[PDB]
Amino acid sequence: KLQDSLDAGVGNLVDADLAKESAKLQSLQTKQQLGVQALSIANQSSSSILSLF
Amino acid sequence: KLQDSLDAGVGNLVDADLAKESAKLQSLQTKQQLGVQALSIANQSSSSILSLF
Repeated sequence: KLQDSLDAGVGNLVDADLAKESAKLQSLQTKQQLGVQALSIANQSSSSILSLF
Repeated sequence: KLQDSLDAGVGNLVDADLAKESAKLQSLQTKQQLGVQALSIANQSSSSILSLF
């Protein structure tokens, strides 16, 4: 019983809760897609100058 | 007879009624699957934002 209690304590110390990761992962993939699109929009700033000349 | 009465009283104090557990177990299994499906539906809320960009 003491061995099982020590294993349960190690699991309480280190084990991740994957159910939270199931949402946070998809949120981060949506966030990286939005960040890539925002960087693609920011990259275009130099093109506006060409119209002026 | 006294020892038999004492053992019957201990059984009245601590023993479970397993016939009720036989229904509660199946109901809780169905409820657990339904909760897993509902949480899986809840995880997907971020995906709708990608359609707007």
